[PDB]
Amino acid sequence: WEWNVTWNTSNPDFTKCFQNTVLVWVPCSYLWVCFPFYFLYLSHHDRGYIQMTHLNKAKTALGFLLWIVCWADLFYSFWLAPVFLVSPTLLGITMLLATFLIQIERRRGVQSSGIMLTFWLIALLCALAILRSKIMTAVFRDVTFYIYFSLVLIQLVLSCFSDRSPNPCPESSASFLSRITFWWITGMMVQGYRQPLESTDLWSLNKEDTSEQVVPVLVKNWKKECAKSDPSLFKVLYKTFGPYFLMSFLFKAVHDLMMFAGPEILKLLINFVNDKKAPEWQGYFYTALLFISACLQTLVLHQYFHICFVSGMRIKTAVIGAVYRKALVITNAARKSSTVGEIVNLMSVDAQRFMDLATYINMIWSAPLQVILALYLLWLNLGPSVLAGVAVMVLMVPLNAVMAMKTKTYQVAHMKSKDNRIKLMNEILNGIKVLKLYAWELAFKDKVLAIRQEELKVLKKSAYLAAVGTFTWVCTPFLVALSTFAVYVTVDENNILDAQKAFVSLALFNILRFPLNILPMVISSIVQASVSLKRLRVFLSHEDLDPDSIQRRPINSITVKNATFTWARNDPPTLHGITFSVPEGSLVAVVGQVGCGKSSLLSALLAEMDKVEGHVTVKGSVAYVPQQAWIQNISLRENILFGRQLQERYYKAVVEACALLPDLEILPSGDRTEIGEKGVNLSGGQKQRVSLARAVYCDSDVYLLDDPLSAVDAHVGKHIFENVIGPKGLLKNKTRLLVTHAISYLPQMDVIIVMSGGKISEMGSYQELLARDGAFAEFLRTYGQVKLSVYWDYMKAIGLFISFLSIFLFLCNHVASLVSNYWLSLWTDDPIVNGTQEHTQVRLSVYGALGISQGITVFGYSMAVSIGGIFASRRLHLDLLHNVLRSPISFFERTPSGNLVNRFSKELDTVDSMIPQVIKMFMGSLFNVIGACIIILLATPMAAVIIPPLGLIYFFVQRFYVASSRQLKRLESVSRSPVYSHFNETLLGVSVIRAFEEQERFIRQSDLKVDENQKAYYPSIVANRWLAVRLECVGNCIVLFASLFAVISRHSLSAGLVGLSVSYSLQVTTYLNWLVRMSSEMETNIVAVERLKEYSETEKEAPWQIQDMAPPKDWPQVGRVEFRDYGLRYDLVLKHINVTIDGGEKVGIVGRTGAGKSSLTLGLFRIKESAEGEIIIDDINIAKIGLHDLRFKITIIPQDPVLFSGSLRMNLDPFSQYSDEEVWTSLELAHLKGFVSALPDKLNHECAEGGENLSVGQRQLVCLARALLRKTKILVLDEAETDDLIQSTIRTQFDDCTVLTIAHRLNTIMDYTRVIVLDKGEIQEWGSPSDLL
Ligand SMILES: COc1ccc(CCN(C)CCC[C@@](C#N)(c2ccc(OC)c(OC)c2)C(C)C)cc1OC
Ligand SMILES: N[C@@H](CCC(=O)N[C@@H](CS)C(=O)NCC(=O)O)C(=O)O
Repeated sequence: WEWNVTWNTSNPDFTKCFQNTVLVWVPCSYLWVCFPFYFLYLSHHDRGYIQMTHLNKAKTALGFLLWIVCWADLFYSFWLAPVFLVSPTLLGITMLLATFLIQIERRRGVQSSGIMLTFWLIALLCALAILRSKIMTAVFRDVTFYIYFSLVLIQLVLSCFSDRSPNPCPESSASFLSRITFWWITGMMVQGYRQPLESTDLWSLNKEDTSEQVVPVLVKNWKKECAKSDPSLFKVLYKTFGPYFLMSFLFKAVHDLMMFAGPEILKLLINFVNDKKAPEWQGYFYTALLFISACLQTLVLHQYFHICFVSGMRIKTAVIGAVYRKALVITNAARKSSTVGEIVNLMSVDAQRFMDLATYINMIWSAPLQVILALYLLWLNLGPSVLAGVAVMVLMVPLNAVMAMKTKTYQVAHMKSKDNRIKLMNEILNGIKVLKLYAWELAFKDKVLAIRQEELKVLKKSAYLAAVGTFTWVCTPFLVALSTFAVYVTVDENNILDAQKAFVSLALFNILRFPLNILPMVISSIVQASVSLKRLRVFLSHEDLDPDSIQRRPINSITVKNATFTWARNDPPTLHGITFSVPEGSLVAVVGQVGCGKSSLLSALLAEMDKVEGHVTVKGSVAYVPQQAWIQNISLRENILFGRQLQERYYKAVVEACALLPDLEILPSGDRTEIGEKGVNLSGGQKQRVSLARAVYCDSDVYLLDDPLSAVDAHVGKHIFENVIGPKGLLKNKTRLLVTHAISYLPQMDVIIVMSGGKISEMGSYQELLARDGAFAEFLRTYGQVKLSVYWDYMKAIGLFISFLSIFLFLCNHVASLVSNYWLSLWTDDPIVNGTQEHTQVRLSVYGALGISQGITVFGYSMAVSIGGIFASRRLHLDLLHNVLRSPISFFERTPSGNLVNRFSKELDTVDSMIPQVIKMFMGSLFNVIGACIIILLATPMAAVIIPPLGLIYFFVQRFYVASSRQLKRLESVSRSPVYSHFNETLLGVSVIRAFEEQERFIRQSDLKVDENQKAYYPSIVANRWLAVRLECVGNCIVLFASLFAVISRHSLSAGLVGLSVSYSLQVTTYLNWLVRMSSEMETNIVAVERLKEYSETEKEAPWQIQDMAPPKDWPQVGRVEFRDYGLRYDLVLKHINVTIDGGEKVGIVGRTGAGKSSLTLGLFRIKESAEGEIIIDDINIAKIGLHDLRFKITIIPQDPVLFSGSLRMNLDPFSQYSDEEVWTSLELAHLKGFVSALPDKLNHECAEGGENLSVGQRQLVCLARALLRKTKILVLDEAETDDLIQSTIRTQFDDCTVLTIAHRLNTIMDYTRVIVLDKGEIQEWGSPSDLL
């Protein structure tokens, strides 16, 4: 080895000894160090054995022949040089290890082989080097090498094909090349462009990713760790997911080391360029090396991502699964400790935090390592001056720190300021009819605007924080570079800033940019994950229930002796010393007062109570009808079935026996209707009916009916007891325990267990208990792509001047950056007078001025983008609110309130917060790519020949990502929420799930939900890997071509130009894929603006204020109403209505269900436009008057008064127009003075959502107080305990005003003269009640 023939000549030939020693030791050596390690994977991971195929044999036979050929050399050598003995034998032995390895890989089920691929690639390269040397030298031993090389090449080609297997995910059967390049998703991508992606096209999860495989291992590990007893969830997580984290650590270390090869090869290239008389091949070598290294880096890095992402995926699944399982075992006290919302948060935000932390968790050690290595390299280049740059990095430690903290604070406040608003919006939509009737649209618009501006103040304050953060991501490279260069050129004048010591350092600064700024974000995520992990450990350490506590003996039916139960370990017993024996097929009624311990008995028989002592021996399956009915959001049929085979005869015998036939009839789809909170709401009695029907269908032997007939009416209850619970019903032979407080069915009960204060008190049969005359007698005596129009709409909303100013400013940003780097290039070309440069001070001052301009410009650009973001959020929210409030009630009843809450919450969150960040990051990446291309073209114009093809590839890749990822990011969004919804419903009915022993069914359903979510999410991140590989293969191609065209034109190119072009090419690699990632996020985000602007063109109400034909101040002079041929369209509910209600004449409206009674009120307030009618009050037409005017001059007391959150005064007078004396007088006149004076807050009593704290009677009287305070001559009443009071009050002082009354009760209407009867919209009778009879 000497430089004359290897380095300093125009023919870069390796020496003969080097060829025969190191080039052969490299590949053989690779297999020798990997072989042992590879048994670990081959053994721990198995998939069966592959069959006997031609490919596998072809590879094995060539391995045998290759070994022979290599040993044939030893034979000829045996037939002087020491290397002619050891090298052939070593090659033969490693070759014998290669063929044995494909053999064992066949045995262990490895279709492709990465180890048997990289090894052949390394051998091929070594053979290629020797080959070129041997063909340049020119029979005896050469022909053996040609045979060796041809066999190695054919072996390498064979090793690429994937063997036979021993919508499945293609990753399982993908080859090594397809796995590293992520080609197995490519087809999906093109599919995602050709046709829309549904959940049916998503591949089945890998077996190792399915919930039923990951959750168990975590469950067993956690049980083992908690059995060893303080529990540590971190150790459990480590023990479960260690291999993935270690693999990610290895890949991140490799990437860390390989990303700094770029600057070293750039330094070598700059030395090559500035030094002429150097062999040209050295140049083309360096570029090639750089490209190769870069390629390797990206591959490694993306593998490092995949594992991490996969790991996070698995972790999320495990956590969710574990939580679900823990939800089914925890005692009642433990669930009372943490609210249902907090457990759902454990499922959602903690798991999401873990999965999104796993992406950058490894930077907690990579970033310090990257920083230390980069500082070492800079110290090699610059010297001690690098310390100054370190100072800037140190100066970036606190700022980022406080920045992070401040952001969190703002975010938290933002969250709060949003939640209230959403709650208020939830009150506006649920109660919009009342607001329209009372014309309170403007008041609640003002309230929502106030809360929104409170949120916008926090958003504006966080705009500055985000601008500071953007600055620390754009000027961190220059902030370090300017300091280091200034110190370097100032401390000693002999320090020359050549291209090697400037642009290599600049590339190092660009590298240092990421780790420095991501370390604070990683720390913040680690703290936010520490709190979530503490919550997860708190939940998973909660006490477990003992099914053993209750003896569940398969088929004296229920046995309890001396059993005392508790609701908590330290709380006193609720059931003291209970004993009773319920025989098989007997009806037992629990009897007591409120708080006696009746429901506690049924809870204790289900192992829900904490048994401090006793013995319970419930025999056979138990069907529980809880007091609070638990309804699944599935259809009513599946609610009754409860995951059981449908039997048409048994189902149709159960449904009517519960008297569910009328309920089925009223419901739209029958029994297929979607009952539950999300679907159609059901009355309490109907919910009890569904619960009882589910229990009866379940066909258990023991039934625990905790007050099944509380909410059903007396006739319905008696019918139910006759056909279901009674001795002649459906459950005649079933052991039925019924908790009741109704005597009507007591004599039919076989055994009555009457108790008092949680103690058995003389149980017995009804007649015997009555004869005894004791406790029971006492008890009885008790009583496509988004269009550019939406982008332009956001541009208009963001502020046209703001948008164009931001574009111009950030153009100045990138122009300043490019000019600063070109100025540095000119500075590096400066001649050196003696040991000093010509003009260093001037160039340094210009560099600093350009950089300070760039810093203030990025500050201003981020500031302006965020300011425009808050501007657009304000305008879009205001327009959405105005459109929603001005829209008719028909729109509200048509569109589900879920979509309106979606608009007001998630679209607003996307528009106001993350759209501006997406815009900033996308613009930055796009112009970084543009500037890199501009610099490459300026340095090497010929490189334009690479612009089309690569660009074409980019375009193609972009398309195949943008069309596909969105579809995968939509299917994720629709699949994540069901997982928590299911959990929430499970959390609500844990007792029902336990009682019916259907825990495994719900566990499997949760597994399926999480599996669907992961089937949506895994392609989402694999698509990111695929796009990143594709585009960092283009940016690597950009690096190679810029480097190659700089080497080709090295004579006309200065070293500074080469360094500048190569550094910008290095950074465009990272910037290019993020450009497309951001573009996809922008496309997904602008659909939010589209959704916000949807109701802007829908049909709106008539104008609230006309102001051309406004009525006088006293519009209802006497209150003379005249329906002149009124016809309401919603074929005609109201038709042929010609009636006249005189001023101050009491008139009521009577009719059956389906008549136009209520619709008539909607005619008065113009809720629905008159299809044909001329309602005129006094001498003024209603249709001509603006809505607000008439809605203010007419008052309505609806069926259910809607009390809004806030003070009572804001309920009575939202506008605060009426004085306090008027409010007090109206409240006194509403029989409410005594109560309203009782609240400590006086008139400012904070009533909750819907007035839950207030009683129904009080809310009704508050609505009456509203009507009385309005002091209008026309009043409408909608009648359904306090009836005597409200009727008297409406008959007390409103005799002066004209009152219409729609009452379902004839008793009240009889008092009112001039009754109007509506049969089917027609006026059946028009006259006084005296003429009625
Ligand atoms: C590409 O230019 C920019 C990059 C980042 C920023 C700051 C935006 N901040 C929210 C920080 C983003 C941080 C981050 C993300 N997401 C990021 C995005 C894009 C990046 O450049 C390709 C990046 O590397 C510098 C980091 C990390 C966490 C992956 C502004 C930029 O320009 C205005
Ligand atoms: N050179 C950086 C690259 C890290 C990187 O790619 N950053 C962002 C994108 S520029 C990322 O992690 N991407 C996550 C994703 O795939 O969504 C390093 O030090 O790892």
